[PDB]
Amino acid sequence: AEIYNKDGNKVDLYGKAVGLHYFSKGNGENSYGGNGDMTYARLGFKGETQINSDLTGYGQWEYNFQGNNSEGAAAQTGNKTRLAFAGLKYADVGSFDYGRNYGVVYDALGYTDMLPEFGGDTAYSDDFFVGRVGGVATYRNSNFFGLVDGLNFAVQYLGKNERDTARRSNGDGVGGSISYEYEGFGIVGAYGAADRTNLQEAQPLGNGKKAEQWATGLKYDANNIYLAANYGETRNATPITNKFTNTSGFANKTQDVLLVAQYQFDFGLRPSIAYTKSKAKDVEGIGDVDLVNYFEVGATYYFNKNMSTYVDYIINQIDSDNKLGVGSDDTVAVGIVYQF
Amino acid sequence: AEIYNKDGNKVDLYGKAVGLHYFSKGNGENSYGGNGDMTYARLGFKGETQINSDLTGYGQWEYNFQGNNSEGAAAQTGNKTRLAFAGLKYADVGSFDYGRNYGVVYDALGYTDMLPEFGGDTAYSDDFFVGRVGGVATYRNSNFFGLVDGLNFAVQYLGKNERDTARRSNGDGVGGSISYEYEGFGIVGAYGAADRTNLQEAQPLGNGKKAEQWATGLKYDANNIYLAANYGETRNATPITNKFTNTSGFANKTQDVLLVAQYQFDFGLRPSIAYTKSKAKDVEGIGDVDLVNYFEVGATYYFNKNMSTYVDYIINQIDSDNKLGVGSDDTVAVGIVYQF
Amino acid sequence: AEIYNKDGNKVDLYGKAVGLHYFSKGNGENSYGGNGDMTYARLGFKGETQINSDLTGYGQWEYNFQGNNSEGAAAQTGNKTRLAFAGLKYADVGSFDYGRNYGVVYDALGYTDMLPEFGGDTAYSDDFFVGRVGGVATYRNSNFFGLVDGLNFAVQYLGKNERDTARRSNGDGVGGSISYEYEGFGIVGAYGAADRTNLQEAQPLGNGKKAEQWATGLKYDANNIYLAANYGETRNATPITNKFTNTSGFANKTQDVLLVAQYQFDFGLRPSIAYTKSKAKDVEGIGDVDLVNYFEVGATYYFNKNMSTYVDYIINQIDSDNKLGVGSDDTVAVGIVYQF
Repeated sequence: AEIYNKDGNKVDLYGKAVGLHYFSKGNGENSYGGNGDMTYARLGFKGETQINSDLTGYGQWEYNFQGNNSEGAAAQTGNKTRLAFAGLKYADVGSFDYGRNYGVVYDALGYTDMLPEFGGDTAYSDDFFVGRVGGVATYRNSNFFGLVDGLNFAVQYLGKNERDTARRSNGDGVGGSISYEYEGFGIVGAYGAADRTNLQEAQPLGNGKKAEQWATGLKYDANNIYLAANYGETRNATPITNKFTNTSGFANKTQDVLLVAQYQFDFGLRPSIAYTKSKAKDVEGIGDVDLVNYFEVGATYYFNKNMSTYVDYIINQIDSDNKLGVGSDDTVAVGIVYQF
Repeated sequence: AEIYNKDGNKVDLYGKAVGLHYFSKGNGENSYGGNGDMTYARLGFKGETQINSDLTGYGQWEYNFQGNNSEGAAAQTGNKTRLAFAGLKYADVGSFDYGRNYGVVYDALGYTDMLPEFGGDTAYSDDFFVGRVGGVATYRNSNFFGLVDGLNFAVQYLGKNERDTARRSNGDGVGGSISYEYEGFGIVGAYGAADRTNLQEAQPLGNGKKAEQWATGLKYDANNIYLAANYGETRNATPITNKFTNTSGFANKTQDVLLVAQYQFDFGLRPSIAYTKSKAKDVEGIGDVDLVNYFEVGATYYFNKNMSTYVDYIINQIDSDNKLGVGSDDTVAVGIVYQF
Repeated sequence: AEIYNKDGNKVDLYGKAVGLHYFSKGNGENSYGGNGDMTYARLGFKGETQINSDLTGYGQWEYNFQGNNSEGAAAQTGNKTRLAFAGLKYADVGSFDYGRNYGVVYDALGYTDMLPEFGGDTAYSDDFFVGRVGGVATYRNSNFFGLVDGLNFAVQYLGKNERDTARRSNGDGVGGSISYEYEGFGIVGAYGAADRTNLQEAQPLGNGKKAEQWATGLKYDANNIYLAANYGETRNATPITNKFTNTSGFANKTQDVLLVAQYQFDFGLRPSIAYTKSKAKDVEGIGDVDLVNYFEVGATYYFNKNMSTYVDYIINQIDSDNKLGVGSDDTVAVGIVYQF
């Protein structure tokens, strides 16, 4: 909600209180989504000042407050900053911004990252360029310097983040994305590569000195319809865990596919059919094993811009003997959303 | 403070900076309230959109930021989300909401939960239905479908929350409250029962498979006067610790009583006299022992809606040989409040 | 940004998204500032209600959200409340406020605490009176009861805070500051002393029962120029660590000096030259050793009140054999700031 707009500066204060519960069977970790209460809230600000007609500055911070902890010592679990960055936008030369933000390959992966609750499975956090990272400098240009409507690109520089954990670290890397949109059609390509930190290299799973990820995207988004497809591959980047052994590291390679079809009824309903498969190849010891494999069916009802409800059902195709331990049970999720 | 109100949506952004200090003697844990600096702040949002004349959506999130930690590693201590839920309200059919919220038995207990700083001792957090819980679905109806002015009720479904700690877990349970108000008189009844988790059952104190709590309330709240009385009992639900032994668990039974009398002078002052006793019966090993027992005297001066000050004095009646280790010293608390 | 102003109450909701990166060499801890991504955000509220023409109430809370953590388990690192207090201001009698706030000696030290990114090195957090503390009651008077324009003073009472850590605890202490300003000239004196807690006394470095700190300040701040000098000394208060041995405690004495010169071009640029030295004397085992010693050069460009950029360069004078392990490398820091 735009709570401030004066003298060139305009501030948007935003957030949401999401009452959400997941249903599975088990103890719920042969399931996809797990099980039980998963309520949470979000708070953020989006600022934008007009330094002059050509020049704009902006900043953004967004936090996540879990809503299913007790008020004891574990109160904070799951709490974190998703985004925190500032930057400048100059006439048609481009925008530049620095901070904790979405990696460039997410430029592609975001196409199919639209289910009511699940989806976007290959867009992991703190994972080189596919999801939200820390320390990235991102240059983005639109319509090629104002000369070609609809043709955009970006380059992104990723700084080393030697973290406690091999799962959330990264060496320096570079990535870029090119994308073209026209009359409801959108096509994208993204690619980044990086150095892996020493601790990454010590993990029993995956061998290599460099982290690569790329992804392609195609989409039709007009006339209330939304059809979208992503296809991408990664070398030494996706984190995997062998639950039997408890070993962990990165998949040597992954081939990933995501398809999404949605329709927006004018009375509020948005049915969604989606399909996702991601499989790791040449896993030291295991061979070819699926990480993610499912059909998804779901609906969002929008009462208005502020209120909505949804159900998201994962028909999990992962099978039961999965040699990494990936759980095979469906999960259903029901949520009620207030946002401003 | 209502910072946003446009197009059917209205947002209230609220909070308080409470400078507060408690005085006891000791080392301050033969005391009631403990001792020293206890400053804190609160931040929350309350949203409400009008989907149409009969239908309303709403959400709420409220957080607690301790103000007496250092800026080292213990900085976060005491930090948590009190509330986080969203829901819908439909004409006279009722409201429904899901999330982290007040349990139904608090519907009664809130009557006497009005001291300047202390009080509400039996309304514990994460304790089945008496204080704020996680995972509750709550249906509330007012004036019996619009047919009986002043007669209200609610049912509440509580989902299992298998937490790390027996103190903050719960199995599934159900509760309800009925209440009638008329010309300043208010009467209430509340009751919930639940399954106890396995870990609850492993604790050395208390034996049983089910958690019950009920409470009754009576109140006169008109003409600047506030008189209120609560009486309730609980079976296997109230958490107790044996400080000598260090054992812990739930009281087999408790009988609880709370009385409150306050008066609101028109120039700002609100004297408060209150009395509270809560006693656990049949404690494995101990027998009948008081948990809470005191007189309270105190005053709030309201400079206006935004500013106020208060003193709260607990004349602790707990005696010195208390066989559970419950501390017996008075505590005095002085606070200065800014809220918006 | 003033988001609320009605009926005597006015609320300011404020914050900043700071994209910031430090450059050093090493592994970056022979450096001054360390090295890598150091992005963060800040959020706070400042409230003020008018109880009547003479009487005002106010409160403030400000938090710090790190922006360089991953979204794993270390997500919260560096997160804390800087300020949290409430108070009253009465006509010319004075203001009084209680809570987590700046200690009185910071009244002086703030003169030179103006570099773009570094500086204010002797203003430590949770360190008796020089930086932000918890539990202080502060009385401040301006223009001596309205009788002497420009002559101000304050007294401050500091309560014992027995914390886990000797570094962040304190016994009770008292401090005051007197200060005079006139036509761009400002002069200040501040002094506080305190008892040290038992755990403080157990540390291998520093011997004594009392913590003292004082500081003096001189400043010219008019006509776009800013020249400022601080000189202060402390007995048993400044925390020091012997990195070779890993011992830790407080410097027996320190003599501290800080000088700052800045100029504000009307087109936005603010060059800064600064110099800082702080040295501990009579260190059990070491003798006289510098803690802080450097030249600093830097610039801030202000696009407007909301946006700005800066570079801050520390020409570290600490030498390489420093007998406490204090690192000797320069650090450069580049930041981009959005604030509202």
